[PDB]
Amino acid sequence: DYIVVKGAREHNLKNIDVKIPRDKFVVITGLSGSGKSSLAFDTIYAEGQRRYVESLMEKPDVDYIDGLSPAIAIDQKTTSRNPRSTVGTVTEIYDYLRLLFARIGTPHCYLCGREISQNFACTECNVSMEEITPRMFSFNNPYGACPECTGLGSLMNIPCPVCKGARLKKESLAVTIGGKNIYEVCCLSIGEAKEFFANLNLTERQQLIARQILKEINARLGFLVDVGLDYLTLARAAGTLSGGEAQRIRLATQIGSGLMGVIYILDEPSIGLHQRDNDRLLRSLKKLRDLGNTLLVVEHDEDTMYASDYIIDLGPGAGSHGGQIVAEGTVEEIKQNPNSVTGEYLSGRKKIEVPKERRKPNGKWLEIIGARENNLKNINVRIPLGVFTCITGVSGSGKSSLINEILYKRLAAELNRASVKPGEHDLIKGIEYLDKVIDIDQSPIGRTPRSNPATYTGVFDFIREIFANTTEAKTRGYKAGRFSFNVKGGRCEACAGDGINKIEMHFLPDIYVPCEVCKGKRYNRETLEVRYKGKNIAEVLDMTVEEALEFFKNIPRIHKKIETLYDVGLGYIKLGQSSTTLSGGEAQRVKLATELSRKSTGKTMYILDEPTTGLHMADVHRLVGILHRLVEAGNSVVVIEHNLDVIKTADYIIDLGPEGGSGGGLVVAEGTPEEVAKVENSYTGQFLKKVL
Amino acid sequence: DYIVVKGAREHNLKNIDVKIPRDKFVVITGLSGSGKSSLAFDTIYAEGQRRYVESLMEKPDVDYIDGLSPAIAIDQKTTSRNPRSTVGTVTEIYDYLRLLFARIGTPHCYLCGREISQNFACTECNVSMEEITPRMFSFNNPYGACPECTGLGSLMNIPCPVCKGARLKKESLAVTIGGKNIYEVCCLSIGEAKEFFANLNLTERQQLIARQILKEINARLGFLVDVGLDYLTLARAAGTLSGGEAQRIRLATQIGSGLMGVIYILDEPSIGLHQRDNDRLLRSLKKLRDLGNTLLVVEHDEDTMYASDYIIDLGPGAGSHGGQIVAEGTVEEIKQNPNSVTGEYLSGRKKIEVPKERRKPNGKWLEIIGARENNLKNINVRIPLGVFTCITGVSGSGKSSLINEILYKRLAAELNRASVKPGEHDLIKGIEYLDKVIDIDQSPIGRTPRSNPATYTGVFDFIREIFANTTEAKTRGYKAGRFSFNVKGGRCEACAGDGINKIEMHFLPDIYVPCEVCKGKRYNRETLEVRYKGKNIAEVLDMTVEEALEFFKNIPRIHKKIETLYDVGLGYIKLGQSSTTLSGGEAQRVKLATELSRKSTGKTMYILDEPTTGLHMADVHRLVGILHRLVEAGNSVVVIEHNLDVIKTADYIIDLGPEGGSGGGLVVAEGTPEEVAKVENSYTGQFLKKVL
Ligand SMILES: [Zn+2]
Ligand SMILES: [Zn+2]
Ligand SMILES: [Zn+2]
Ligand SMILES: [Zn+2]
Ligand SMILES: [Zn+2]
Ligand SMILES: [Zn+2]
Repeated sequence: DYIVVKGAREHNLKNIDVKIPRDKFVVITGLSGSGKSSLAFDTIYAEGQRRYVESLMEKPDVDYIDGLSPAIAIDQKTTSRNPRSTVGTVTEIYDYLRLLFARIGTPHCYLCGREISQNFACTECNVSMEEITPRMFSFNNPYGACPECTGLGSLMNIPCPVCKGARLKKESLAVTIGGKNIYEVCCLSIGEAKEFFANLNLTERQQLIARQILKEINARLGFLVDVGLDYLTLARAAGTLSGGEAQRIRLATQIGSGLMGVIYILDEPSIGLHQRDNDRLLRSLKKLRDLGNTLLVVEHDEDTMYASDYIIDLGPGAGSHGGQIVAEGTVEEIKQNPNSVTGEYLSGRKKIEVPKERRKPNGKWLEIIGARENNLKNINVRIPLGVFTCITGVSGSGKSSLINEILYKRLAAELNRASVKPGEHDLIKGIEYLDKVIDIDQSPIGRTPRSNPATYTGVFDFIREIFANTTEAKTRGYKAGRFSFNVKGGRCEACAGDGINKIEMHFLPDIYVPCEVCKGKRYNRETLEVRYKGKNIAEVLDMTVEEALEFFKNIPRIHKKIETLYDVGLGYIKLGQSSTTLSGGEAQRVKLATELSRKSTGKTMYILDEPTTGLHMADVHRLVGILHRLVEAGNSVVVIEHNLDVIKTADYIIDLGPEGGSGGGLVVAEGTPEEVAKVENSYTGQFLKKVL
Repeated sequence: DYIVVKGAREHNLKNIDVKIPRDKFVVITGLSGSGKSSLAFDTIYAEGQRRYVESLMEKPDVDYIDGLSPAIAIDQKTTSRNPRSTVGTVTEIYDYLRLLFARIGTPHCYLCGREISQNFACTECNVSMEEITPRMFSFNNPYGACPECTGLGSLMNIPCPVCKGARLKKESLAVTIGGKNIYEVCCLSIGEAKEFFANLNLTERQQLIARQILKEINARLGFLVDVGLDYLTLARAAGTLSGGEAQRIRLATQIGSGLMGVIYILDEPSIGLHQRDNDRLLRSLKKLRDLGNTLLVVEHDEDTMYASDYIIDLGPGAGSHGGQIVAEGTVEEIKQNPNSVTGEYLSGRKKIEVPKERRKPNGKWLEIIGARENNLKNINVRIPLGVFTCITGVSGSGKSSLINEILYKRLAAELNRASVKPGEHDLIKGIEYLDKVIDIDQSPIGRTPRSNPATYTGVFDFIREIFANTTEAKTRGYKAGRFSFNVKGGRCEACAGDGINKIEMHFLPDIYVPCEVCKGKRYNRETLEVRYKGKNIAEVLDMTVEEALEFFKNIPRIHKKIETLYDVGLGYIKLGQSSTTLSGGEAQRVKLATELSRKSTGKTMYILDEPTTGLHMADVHRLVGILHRLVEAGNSVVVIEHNLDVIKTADYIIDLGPEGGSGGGLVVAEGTPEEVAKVENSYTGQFLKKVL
């Protein structure tokens, strides 16, 4: 009834031992980069998946793990996959729909529209119809798929002109239940479908024959609604879903499947979700646990902290300062623990203060006219310039589509001379007030070891210049470009400056090993002979930000950029770390530091989509400070956020809704957080009223 | 705490409902073809595997399954796979060996043979050695693999001339523990390795640092010994193992892994195992269950019946007569059940009687001189002709290698003019006494729908002749070849007589559907118009053996072959069933019926390797009767068997041993079962003494 891990040394874990209770709601929390993600995914998930797959992932660095079970990890890693999968097929409701239509589906004629009762054919059009079977309605079999598009619904993309995307031949679409065929039922929203199936009128024989199928369909639709996805349609392709929607769909499917004795590892399931759905998500998590499963949730939400059975805290810091287990126990024990950051923030010792004065617009506005892409109901939006603006709303209200595909693409085309197709809108006025646009996300800053934070921030050029300015370099005639591994002359010839080699085995994938000639230093022996203040290029690159802050104190220009890197909380990282190994948070922080370093002209706009992904409360505090500094520098920041801590500090809030899917697309409230809180018919205002 | 299956209709299951208790030793038994294999593998294993894999097999025909967990199926389906996997890597003992050698391995010089203590290098040969790491001993990484063969140990096959199959560079092989390096340790038998590690002398520091690794290695070797594989070597390639050895190795690995909350489905784990190892196998099964797992064992052994917690019986017959659940409960309840075949055989109501008179050799013998392949110790074996002979012995005693690769290949080369390489032997005398050799196994009788039991037995030609002899065929001028689907003229042109079509989907594997023109009848409309005694070719092919027995009563020649097919217990099968869908038992029975039908010349030899695979007690009784009939016909039958019921009826027994691996390869006892039972130092004799 326990999971015992001894000597976990994956990544930055400091050889820790942990005992995780089984069949409980266990939450792992800590600072970003503290090693919680390593401890969960790289150790427990990897071992649990390997021990099951090998009986039909790399082996983690751990002494032994006991009391393990097969592990399933749910994360935001959606893929396009295939066009043959939709929401209904993924959630396994299309199969039950096919069964129901085979059982009680009313046959019809696709030529005359009459009814066939039983020969099992019409006497008017002389058309013969076989007995109805569940496989007839499937679009993955030759018996039901539309022949032109072989059931795909599109041609490789344009809709199939025959079925108009119904993916089924005209013969199958004639069978209707309650006035709607299978495609028209699949075209309804999930809540609409649940209401439609709830009040269906049936005969005694039909009710007897289709009781179990109706019960299963109702249960699965209820699970989907409870997960917080009552605006989606069953016919929507699974490729077009976002990360959070895909994760919640997978969660609902796992709940509905009924599998038991499995360890579930969840990577922040509450991200991309409005605050009003937290209770529903927590109840769904508890329902999944009640089947006889163990839940490991990597979440930083306060409600998740309060709704958990056991909490494991990692820290105290991040990177080299993390990797330990500072505190563990129930929520009260965590709060009572003096040396826990999570307890410090929960107990109220540290908190984010509501500003007393807020910035005001200076008469410069960016107005969007006739925005009607996706579910936007032809609205006009005014975004003030020079202030911190937050875009809020329920899930599926169209805030993401509006912001991204009507603002970022249009501004990029207008200013950066980009070639992209914006969304359906009339025009935007106020573009002349800006000079450039920048979008910051969690995408990697590079795909090659040649790119590291030192080069990305531009401090490497100054480092090379000061290295070449030394007496030894001047005596030897070395130039500034000599100390760069991207050109021939100073880099190691064997590895071409990469520092690694590729070795191919006969029956194994290519393996990368450190280069033997340069020992991974990526520099020639002659160039490494030059030492500035007792350190060469290799030691300078290996140095962390904290060490480099003290090392380069004398030089002001380098010190400014190093301090900028340190302010975003990247003091634990080293300048020479390859961009391949950086995570999403590290890349985002590097981008933010680069933007802070540049001398802003006061005519730039920054767009961030859920910047508080995988960020602790302290990380959120630091990010809020950084964003406010960027705004005070003279630029404009627009953030799509669901976090109330970030929202309460914004100078302007735009709320979209009032619901999701086709029920949203309108503007509910706008103005300062107090003005939004004054609005009664707004969930964001209702929550802000309590928060303030 | 239960598994509930409702409306299982896979294959021949008659819409049954079953409740399988969880975390118990449950045995599913019944006649061959009764649907037990379907109910287990096609339903429970398929659903359990699908519900786990889809979250990262075809969907069975079942209403719903409740209380499911991820399922792992262990069966005799060994594959060559890759040459990079051995016994040590599969059982995960090589990793612990590498760890132990990194910890306490004594370094050495590969040039002078001195010892290195700490610079960490020798001062004589001036050879530098890095610090010892666990990855250094692995042959799957560039750091330790021999460079010529990249760690494979062979060249694509001949051994690598550099490492001589050690798979490691000469630097790694210098590190020795207790006078043996890693390869020499891996070259020992499992029992030898356990004894070697048990009495290893170590210092206090070494014992402190290597306690856990030694404990784990000892535990895993003990698991391997308990499974009944104490003769194998850790360096043996996993490709060369037999089905039973691979299954038992997988079982030992699963026991050692420690995974819990998994449903294990085993397909007759006791096959290919001597009777003396049944207790060890049962104890291992109980140990695997005690970890918190559910066991579903498809076994026909009496000891397994008596050692189980719950028994599920399927029947009453096979094929169309099976698919139900005749009885269930504990062993005593099964014995008390009047309508259970398993209970009928357990209670002693039905049993196989020991013959009172046994056949005697007629002076004709087949002698093998100088057989020394594999572990055979240059022995001479005399096999009498004209009697029923059984080859018995413990696992790994070399009976299979001897029999197959010294007798079947040699006889095939001598008589059938086959081109194969026999094993290492001097010569065989007595070949002139035989005329032909035949080997009967469970391999399929064909890979195409064109081959069915009717054509295999040769009765289809007679059926076509009598069909063409009818008045309508004579009037229409139809020939005998017209009623054959293998030639043009009578078969359907669309499907070319196959009766199925191939349809390719854009993103799906090829799907086979029945042909629309002929509706799967594989014949032209004009040819189907000819009816003999009110039935055409399609109905004749669709008819089962039982129906055809009464239908063709008037014709004696056809009736003889139909009765021959019926006598092997294939009365439930139909003449038109494609050979692709036949199982191993069905194919073996078809081959036996074909051999019985042929007019034997009295100079034929039949070789069978474990014919009682997947056979119930009644099936074993029928097979014994069939084999005795074949012997009485005038031929010679040689069977490699581990079943005592078959053994006690044989006229001659040859016992090999006395142990497995390098400890066997000799002849222990020979003669009639009583003579063998008289031998004290023979396990087969010891068990036969109690059986008789
Ligand atoms: Zn009609
Ligand atoms: Zn179409
Ligand atoms: Zn190099
Ligand atoms: Zn030496
Ligand atoms: Zn080699
Ligand atoms: Zn055809």
